[PDB]
Amino acid sequence: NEIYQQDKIDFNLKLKTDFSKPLI
Amino acid sequence: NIEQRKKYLDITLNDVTVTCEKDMILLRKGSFTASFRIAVENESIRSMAIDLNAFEVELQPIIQYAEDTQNVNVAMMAVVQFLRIKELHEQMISKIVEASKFIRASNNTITLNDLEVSFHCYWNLPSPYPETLILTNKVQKILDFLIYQYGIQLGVIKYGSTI
Amino acid sequence: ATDFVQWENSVRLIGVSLFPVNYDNIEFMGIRLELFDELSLKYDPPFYVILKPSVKRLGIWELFKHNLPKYINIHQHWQLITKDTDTSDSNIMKFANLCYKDLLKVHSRVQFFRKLEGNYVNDKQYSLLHIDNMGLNVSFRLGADIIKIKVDDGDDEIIDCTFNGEKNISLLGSIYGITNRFQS
Repeated sequence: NEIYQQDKIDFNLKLKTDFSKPLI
Repeated sequence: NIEQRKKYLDITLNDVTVTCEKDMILLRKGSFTASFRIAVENESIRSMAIDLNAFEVELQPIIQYAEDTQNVNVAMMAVVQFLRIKELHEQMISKIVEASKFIRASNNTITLNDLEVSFHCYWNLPSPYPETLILTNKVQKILDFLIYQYGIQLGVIKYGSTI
Repeated sequence: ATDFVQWENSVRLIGVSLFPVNYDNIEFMGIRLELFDELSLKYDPPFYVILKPSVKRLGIWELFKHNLPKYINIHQHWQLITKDTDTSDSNIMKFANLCYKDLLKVHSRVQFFRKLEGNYVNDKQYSLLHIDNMGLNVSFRLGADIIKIKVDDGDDEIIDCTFNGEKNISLLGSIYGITNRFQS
């Protein structure tokens, strides 16, 4: 996912969903 | 060497301009103006005042912190980074709208039938680097994973296909 | 014609700036990273990253030297942005702001618990007893109580806390919201 990695940098992107936690 | 140092500083600022007018420092970008006044007794800052001609609400959180802390560093960087991200949002929103059935619903919102995707920049104080938050009125988890897999542009577009 | 220095110093207030460095008839590119100290109301001395022209390819900058703290993943930032292939001015600024963003995060963390020194909180005086270089382990006194916290560097979240040596959960959460959790 190279595109997402670059977008995270450019946009300082923070996803609403935290995939480090369970989705119950 | 004078002229080469300006070259590197022009690169540093890119499309932003800095000007020393009186005891103020003006940050300009196409009619936008952020004025920074600082009082420097001895070799330290004792007070600071900020004035904006636009984005007063969008910048209130970080600008409020900087004034409450006299931190001109966080203040000027926040404006610079804000102007940058806002332009990135416009470009990204435009690319998605033009490349897909998504249509421009507002300054920061795109729509596809009843689906709404909104782009947000918010201040994670005390950081002067705003964070991008992309929200939807349907299934946030599917959108976020698609953005995680394919990036912002393709993630949003592919997400519209799931509706 | 001395307004230039005044103009530059104004630009430098932003915290990130490029500048040329001439050495051995080679023009190095310097990245200046300056942090404002809210306690001293002064700017700390700049950190530096120095780039040297490649002798192998045209238009390629290489990492030559730096003095950033060891908690900054400078080489991971450089590789992720440039791939040792595209070192455009745009990418260098992207690399510079990425290092500066990490510096500010640590700096702000340490400054937070030092600004509380002397201040009164919950009608109790705050005193800082210990803090590591990254501000991830902190011990402070509030009135007659001793609070010890462990912080996650990634999300600035207090993940472990002890109140007078006893496990605590009422103070967990974002690091900068701890001042509003003492009412519990």
